[PDB]
Amino acid sequence: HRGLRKVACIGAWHPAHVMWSVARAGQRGYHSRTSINHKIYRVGKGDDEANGATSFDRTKKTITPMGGFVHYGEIKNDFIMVKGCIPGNRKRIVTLRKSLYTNTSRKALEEVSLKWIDTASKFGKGRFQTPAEKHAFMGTLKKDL
Amino acid sequence: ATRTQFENSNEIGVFSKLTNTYCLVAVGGSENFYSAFEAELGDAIPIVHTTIAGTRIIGRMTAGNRRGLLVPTQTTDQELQHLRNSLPDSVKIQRVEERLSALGNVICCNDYVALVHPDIDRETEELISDVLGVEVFRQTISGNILVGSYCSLSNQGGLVHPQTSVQDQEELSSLLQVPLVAGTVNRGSSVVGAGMVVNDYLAVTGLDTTAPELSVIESIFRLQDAQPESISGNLRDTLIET
Amino acid sequence: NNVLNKIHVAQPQARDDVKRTPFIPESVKNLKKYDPEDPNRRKLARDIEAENGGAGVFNVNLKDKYLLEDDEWKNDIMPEILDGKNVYDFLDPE
Amino acid sequence: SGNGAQGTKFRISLGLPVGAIMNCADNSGARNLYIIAVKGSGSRLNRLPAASLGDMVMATVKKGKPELRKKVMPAIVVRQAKSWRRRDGVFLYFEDNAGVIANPKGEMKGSAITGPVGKECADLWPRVASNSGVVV
Amino acid sequence: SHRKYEAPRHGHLGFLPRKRAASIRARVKAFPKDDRSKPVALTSFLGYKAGMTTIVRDLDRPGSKFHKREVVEAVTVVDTPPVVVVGVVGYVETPR
Amino acid sequence: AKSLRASSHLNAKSVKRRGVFQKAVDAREQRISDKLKEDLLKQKLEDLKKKE
Amino acid sequence: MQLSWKDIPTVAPANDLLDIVLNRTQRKTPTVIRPGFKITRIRAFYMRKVKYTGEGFVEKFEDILKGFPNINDVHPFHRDLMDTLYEKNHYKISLAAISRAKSLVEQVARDYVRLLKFGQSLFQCKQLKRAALGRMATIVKKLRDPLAYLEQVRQHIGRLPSIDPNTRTLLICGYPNVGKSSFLRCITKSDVDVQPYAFTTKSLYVGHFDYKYLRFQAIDTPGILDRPTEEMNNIEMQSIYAIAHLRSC
RNA sequence: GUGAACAGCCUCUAGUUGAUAGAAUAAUGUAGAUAAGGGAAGUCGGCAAAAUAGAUCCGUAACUUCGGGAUAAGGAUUGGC
RNA sequence: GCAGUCAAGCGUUCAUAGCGACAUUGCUUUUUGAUUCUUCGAUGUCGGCUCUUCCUAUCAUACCGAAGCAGAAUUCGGUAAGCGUUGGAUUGUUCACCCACUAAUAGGGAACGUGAGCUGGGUUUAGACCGUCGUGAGACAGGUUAGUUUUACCCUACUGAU
Ligand SMILES: [Mg+2]
Repeated sequence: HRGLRKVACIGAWHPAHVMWSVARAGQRGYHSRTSINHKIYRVGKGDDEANGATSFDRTKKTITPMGGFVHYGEIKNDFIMVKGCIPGNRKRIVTLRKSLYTNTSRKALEEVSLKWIDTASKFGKGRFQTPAEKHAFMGTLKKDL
Repeated sequence: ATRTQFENSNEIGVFSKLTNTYCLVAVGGSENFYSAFEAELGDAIPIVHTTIAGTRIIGRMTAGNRRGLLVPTQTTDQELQHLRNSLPDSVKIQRVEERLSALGNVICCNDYVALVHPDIDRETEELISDVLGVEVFRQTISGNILVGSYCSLSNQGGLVHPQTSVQDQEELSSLLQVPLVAGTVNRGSSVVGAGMVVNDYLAVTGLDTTAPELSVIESIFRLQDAQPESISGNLRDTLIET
Repeated sequence: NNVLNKIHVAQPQARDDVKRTPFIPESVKNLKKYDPEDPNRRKLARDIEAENGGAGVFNVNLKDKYLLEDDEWKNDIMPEILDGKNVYDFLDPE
Repeated sequence: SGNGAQGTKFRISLGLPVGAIMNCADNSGARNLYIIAVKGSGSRLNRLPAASLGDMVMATVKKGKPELRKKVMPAIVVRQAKSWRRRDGVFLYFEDNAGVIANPKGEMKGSAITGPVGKECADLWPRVASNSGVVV
Repeated sequence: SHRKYEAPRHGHLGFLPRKRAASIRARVKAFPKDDRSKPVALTSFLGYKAGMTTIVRDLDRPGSKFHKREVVEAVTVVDTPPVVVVGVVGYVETPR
Repeated sequence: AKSLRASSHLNAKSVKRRGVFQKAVDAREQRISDKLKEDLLKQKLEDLKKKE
Repeated sequence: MQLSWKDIPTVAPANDLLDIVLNRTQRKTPTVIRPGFKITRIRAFYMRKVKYTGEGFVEKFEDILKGFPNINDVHPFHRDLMDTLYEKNHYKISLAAISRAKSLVEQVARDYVRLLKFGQSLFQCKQLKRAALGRMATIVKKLRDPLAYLEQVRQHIGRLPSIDPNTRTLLICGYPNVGKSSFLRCITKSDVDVQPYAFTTKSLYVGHFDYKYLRFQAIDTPGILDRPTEEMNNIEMQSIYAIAHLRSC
């Protein structure tokens, strides 16, 4: 009776005041957070063509996926690839501080070497890296000839 | 006749492969297990840190002799490329596709005669005889199904697990053309193929393997230079007790 | 008879004309015995590992221990991919 | 991890909770296994201790030999059928759940294992890797 | 009574109050200290986040069980155009 | 096991900062300060074009 | 178990064995009640102090009786070292005095909980608790002379050497100051004193060596004198059953 | 019309378009749903929900007052031209 | 607790009046780990789901001390409540005991926490059957079935928002 998505017992008879720590209902999200120890993999350059090409792939392509990022344009600028998940959403502004102290663990010392960068389209099930792949694999169409 | 322990496991044939002209070792952690092979083998044969399908158990996935090396299907292209870079041209290295992946449990062999699982297909049985340059026989040790886990071979002699009947030993030695003893390794483990590795001039086994058990292994593979294996009658006094 | 299972060795019955002998490469017979306490002995890359870091920290180059016709390309990188259809399917002799 | 398990066990998805009937893969003489508890589990209010691929769980035989039945004994999971994650880029899942029965040392009981054993289990238990006819 | 069954608290009391922040650009609360022999070095930089993508990598991690093996994982890509200086502010230390 | 703020580990971690892991940062703060000096020289060359 | 005896935890003197149990029930069980409380809360308060303390002496005494080797039906030799060294009469009396004391604590606990349910106030329930802990204290004060003995036998039975009578041994016997300590020093890795006087060793020292891929254990005697062949020291009597029972060279 | 049918669903003759409305889609609700792996471990208790269902053919136990039990259980099949 | 052996202390000036601590010695169903499956009757109503806090009399982790402690494994004690303390079976039951994991499954308070938060399982009306008692109406808190769960929009507290 009266709900199931809630807290059942919210207090006791003494003290006769709802405590500051009993999980009430309210705002979720749009807070400011600090998440530390994120590791930069790649510092690309906007004037540099073939950003997405590693030492392995040898395919001239930029990290901008097919039809671009979803809800965002194209990376034709300098970019920082960092692992994990920065708090915040797309088309928002982040601020990148540097480390606040000398980091001790061996994980903060390793030199990475990226072997393949994905650039398939994020607006659906991306199955091709470049549009040259898709027109190669599909064959030709009615609207081409 | 060397005792060696992978990280804290007495199992060696799981974690290493040893033939007459090469050796294969896992990559886990640190180079203590790799050093013990350089203590015995020296620089005379290549010893290879390798992984098979991104694993550490490389002695039960592969199978081979001094002529050839067989890897299963799940061996990636980089790891197949890595084996040929280290090993010389005298070895043949070929990826084999089957139903069953683990070739170590299924193929036990010396440089000359191989034994296979019964359910193996004849389109691989042709390939085994062609790559490894050996004969192939379809047989089971004591009605146990995996001939690679429960038997260990070299050109010198052969060792089987103690459930083998005496009638089964006399039949099976005509196929392998080597002497056969029922034995245990690492204090009574039935799995005698996984416990140890052996070639014609070296045997490497676990630390748990007791001194009566080294006496059997040093005998049947004739590890000292003046051993005709007939000293097992002199070593029968250890055998009656143990 | 169960201890006799661990005593009775088997005999081959010799079942061919074809002779089968063990193979030892002559560098093994030429090889000296390793000695634990000695001013001069080979390094045994445990000790290569020891002088630059301990056990878990030491980075083994898996390369620089294999055979090629030229040492100068021992550290090169396999491309492993072009646009489609990865490179390991195409390369061959001739 | 615990005793007998060589190396560390990475994170894979929790597929088998308490009270899960799974097939008995080996030739020991049992048909199916009933999970009652998972060794190396956590402690949290109202959670069920969930097994995964390659864990030693206590399992009673429901159908099989009467010698094996009515006594609790350890068992190692070899097939999962819940989608888990390999660290190379694929998610895979087997067809059914399966387990082989063992001593607390981590040694096998039977001689053979039918069907494919998981790759995550085959690195973890060497005695399972000795009896594994088919890996992956 | 005495709760009969212990359980950890729900929520983290460090992040109180949960409320909407003052602006869509969060201010930085603290900076790296000062290494006063080094050359002049800007402590931070600000850019625009844009999506996510996957990266495979040959993991060069000694000691792990994934040493010398390939690892797929997810990264973020933050669009980071160059940033131009327009002002200088100095701060005097007070006992306030 | 020992907690994060124990006196034993924080004495142990302070020695590693005296050793290897500060050398990599002091190598890092020299390479980045080199490129920031070449940030002015590229942007002064474009100012020379308008002087023409 | 066989072949060694080290897994016996401890045994405390009776003044301290009482102080362990009673201070434990002051710390574990609650202590704060009022006369204004409802009387079933008062009764179940004092029932638990008799019950938990009653279990408290038993769990101590259950650990003693299981841990001692049960000198009857072990082995004819391992019974017989303890016969000469530990005096089987005084061994079996004191371990029986604990088992009698274990039943009486269960007796007082199962009787006074039955009486404490008929209490009618705080005061009558307070008297039945103090009489219950007092009568449990009386049994333990009576148990002083066993527990003082059993601590001093717990030490040397931990320091007995491991011999297996079924495995292959060989005895070394003779007079005092012959050289049978010096023989044992060079034949194996063992710390046996080689001092030139009569009775250097006072226990059966054991050394282990190998011949033809086997384990041989070599056992030394303190050296013996026949003088009556009837009555003898506790030291020299250790040899004879080490001669009689062990089937070897 | 579909169908065993005055079932349910849609339509013809006839009748009504009345029941305060407009804009947005937070929490919690009332009403109605779907869910990976495990299948009652939930709980006073399988409460609830899921499962089965129409039809032709094969097949049906203990027991029984010989009438029943019985649609027992269980198993094959269904469109179009 | 009683029956004793004492005497460190006391009795207005004092041994032997009169007590009399720590001690000490004895039984209340078996000095030889054999037994001994003895769970010998609580007469006012709480239990659990959810969810916070607090006490330390500390089960686990931290650093220590002593041992009649080789190592390992334990036993006893100190500072210490920062952090954790579970999954199931029978019962309306708390309690109780078993199976199993685990580093450990520590003890208690907050109207014996907690009903405009729930549940209605139990307790506490009317219906009804059985057993005993009563000539009879009926009694029994002996046993067993079936039984209406109402309100927040107000002030304040608290989570959010101008
Ligand atoms: Mg002497």
